[PDB]
Amino acid sequence: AAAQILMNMQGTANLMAIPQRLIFGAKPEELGINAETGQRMFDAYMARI
Amino acid sequence: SIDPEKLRDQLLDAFENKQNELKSSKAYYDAERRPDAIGLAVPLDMRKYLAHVGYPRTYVDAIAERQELEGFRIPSANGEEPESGGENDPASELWDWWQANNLDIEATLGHTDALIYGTAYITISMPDPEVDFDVDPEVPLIRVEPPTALYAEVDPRTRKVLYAIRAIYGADGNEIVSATLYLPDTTMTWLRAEGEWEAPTSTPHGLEMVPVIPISNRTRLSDLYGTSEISPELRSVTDAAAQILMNMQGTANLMAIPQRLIFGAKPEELGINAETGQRMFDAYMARILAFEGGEGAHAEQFSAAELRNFVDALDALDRKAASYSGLPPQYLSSSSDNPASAEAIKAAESRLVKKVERKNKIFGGAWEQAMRLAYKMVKGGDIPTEYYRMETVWRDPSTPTYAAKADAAAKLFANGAGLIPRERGWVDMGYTIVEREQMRQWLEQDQKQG
Amino acid sequence: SIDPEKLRDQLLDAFENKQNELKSSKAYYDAERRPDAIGLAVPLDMRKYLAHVGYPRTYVDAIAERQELEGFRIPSANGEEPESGGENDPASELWDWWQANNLDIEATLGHTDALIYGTAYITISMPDPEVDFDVDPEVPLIRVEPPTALYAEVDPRTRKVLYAIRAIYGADGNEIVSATLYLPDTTMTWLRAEGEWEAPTSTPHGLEMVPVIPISNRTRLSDLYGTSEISPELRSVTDAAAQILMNMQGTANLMAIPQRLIFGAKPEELGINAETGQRMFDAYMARILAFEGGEGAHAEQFSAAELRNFVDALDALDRKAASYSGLPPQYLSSSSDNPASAEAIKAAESRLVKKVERKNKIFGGAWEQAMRLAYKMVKGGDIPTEYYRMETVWRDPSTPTYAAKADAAAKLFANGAGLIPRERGWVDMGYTIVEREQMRQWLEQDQKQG
Repeated sequence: AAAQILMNMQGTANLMAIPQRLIFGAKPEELGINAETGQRMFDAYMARI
Repeated sequence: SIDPEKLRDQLLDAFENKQNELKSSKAYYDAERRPDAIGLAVPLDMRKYLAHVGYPRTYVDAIAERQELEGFRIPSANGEEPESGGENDPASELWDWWQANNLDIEATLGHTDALIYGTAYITISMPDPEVDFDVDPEVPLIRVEPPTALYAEVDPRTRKVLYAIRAIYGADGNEIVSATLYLPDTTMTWLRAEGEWEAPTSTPHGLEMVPVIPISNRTRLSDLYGTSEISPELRSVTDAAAQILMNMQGTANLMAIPQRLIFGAKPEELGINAETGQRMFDAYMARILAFEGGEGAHAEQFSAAELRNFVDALDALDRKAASYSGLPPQYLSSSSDNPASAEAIKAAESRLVKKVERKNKIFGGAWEQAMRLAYKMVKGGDIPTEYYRMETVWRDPSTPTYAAKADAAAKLFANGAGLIPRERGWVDMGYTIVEREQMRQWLEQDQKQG
Repeated sequence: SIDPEKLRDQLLDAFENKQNELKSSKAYYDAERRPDAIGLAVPLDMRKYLAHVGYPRTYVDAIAERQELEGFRIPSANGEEPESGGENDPASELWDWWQANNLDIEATLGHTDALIYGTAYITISMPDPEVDFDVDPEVPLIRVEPPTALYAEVDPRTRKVLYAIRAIYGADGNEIVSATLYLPDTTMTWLRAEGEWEAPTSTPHGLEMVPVIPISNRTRLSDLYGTSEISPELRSVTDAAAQILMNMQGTANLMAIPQRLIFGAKPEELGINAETGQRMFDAYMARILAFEGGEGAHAEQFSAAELRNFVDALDALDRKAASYSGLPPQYLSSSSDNPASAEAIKAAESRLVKKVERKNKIFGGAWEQAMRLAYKMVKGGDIPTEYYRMETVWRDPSTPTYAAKADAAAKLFANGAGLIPRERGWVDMGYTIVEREQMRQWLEQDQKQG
């Protein structure tokens, strides 16, 4: 029983212990997604609005 | 009979495949990049920032650190005297060879090799003054070899070694620079190896017995080769804790800060330079930003991640790692409380001290078996039967509590009138075999006075 | 046999190759800038503000400062001097040379470099009155040298040094000013290596051994050459802490305060100067700003980032650095549970104290051999066999607790009617071998007066 709880808890930290961030209404083309890859590079540093 | 040049190659291939198991245990005691430790949430360009964890090293140290040998006890000869002391007793003879070889250094290393890898090898050999020019030439050379250098076939029936090989590498390419075979009645060494072999430098010996004795970390009958002490439970808790550190560190680099956003604003109204996609916000405190209404615009932020939502999981894995190892709770920093009193200390390490008292017996068996062999080497004849009954004497592996030992022992002895003979009090105080053999003189030098 | 001019060039190449490794572990104890320490969330200019973390400095200091040698034991051929007579005995003979060379100063540093880089060397010489001064001409000149200035190759089979080179740089000139090559048959030195490379001064010596011996931090028999005490395990947490600390230090400049916004009127209607994009909000404390507020205007703010999200992660990493190093929990400031009891101190010290006793043994094994070489060099004959049985005596690394030992010792001795001889009372009370042999004189003065 404790083996199962430990394994779920460990897996949760790999997948689910982090908030997941969504944007609605935004057209992928207006956000400038590179359409053959599906990504664009968010430069993350400090307070960039 | 068996071909010794066949045995050379056959055992060398047996050893060289065996080393691959040992690398999987080395990789916990010193922190290599284990593949299972990588925290999966960290993005691929940050996966190089490895988190390392000290549980396996801490556990192997805390056991092998407490162990120390005081001396050898051989039971009394004809008429059964209390000790044969001062008259070159077999206890002081075996302890002389132990001192003269610095085995008080080489054993405390070699026991860690026996814990990490599950085995270590005691080689017993005649001095060769024409080859090693800085040892006492009267004393048998006893030296400890790690399982990354010596290998032995053990007979599963009698548990004697059948034969054993030793090999070593002399170059950065790790080509063998020499190899040595130990056989029931001889040893052979090839002075160069792995192609271009030299002639076998040879030596017969008087024994029926192969001159290598294995220390092995046994924990059951069967299991006879012994095991790493870094058990599968502690391995899995080490790897699980490493993963959670990587995801927690990679969280701090990405999500400890709330990501600020604006919706409904045309970037060209905000004055974004279209080439860079950027505008230089003026950053100083208490600036108020002004915006035009745009679409009917508004601001919003993604939250930070709560970093402590990993920390209140690591605070579980420390308590697991404590319970699966039996360290005192404070060694893995798993308590706000700490031992206030002598009895709280004696209770808190009650697991670890018995783990160590168990290891003292299991390695004691190998050190007796080594010294009985060293006697047959140097004294040449068959062994006198009291040696089959010898015992290693180890330190008390607990933390010393001298004030609570002293006002107990003094109260038992009560100036000779009390419950114990004088020199039982000396061994309750933990004075070693040598310390007690010395105090007979100082006591006599005080007994001259009045 | 071997070309000495060749061997000098060859060993300078081998010596420089070692510095490429040592530059990586130096950088943790000196806390130079490291690639892994930079806080990734901090912008490309603010990455100048490094955040050096002191765990390696702390952990090596807290070992190297506990260590102290206090004498030598040489178990005599049995007689009226079992260990000493008080003058003209082997124990005094070595302690004279230890004092005359100030090795109490030098070897305290030598252990530090040996823990940082993983090894350091003892070089033993006769003094030359044509070259060296302020040393007693009849004692052997003993120096300890770090691996940043000396390299020694080991025969892997015998585990003894084959040859070694001391390489001295011209300080800021970044060039070798002199080099000295030690052989089993001789030393040899090329007194200048800047401008023209000068001819060698040889000096023969009577030993079979080469006159250098390594101190090594060898934790385990498989570590055939010494290894740094600043383990990969502790390096990872040192660098991980620096990232968290630097991400906090960036956040405390940009993000610790809310950012205020207004979404209503156009800049010209807000009275903003159109050229500069600013107005002087005359913000003395009580004043109310008023706005015409067209098209359903509103004001709002992005939150401050909660800096305690990073503090929770620094507290977690401090609990880890305590657990890996085995320092007392107070030395990391990791928890406030100050051990306010005589026995609770022994508990909190227990793992650091015991670790230091193992470093004392492993370095004591080298300091024995340095004195065996020094005696063999000075007296010329092969050494009396009791020097192969020598033992270094080290000061107890536990914090004094003088009053707890004091009551205990007096309770045991009981004005001479007690359990132990007076002399053992002094040993357990922790006075050094020099204090013991000095204190005997005052006891004779007191008894002679009555």
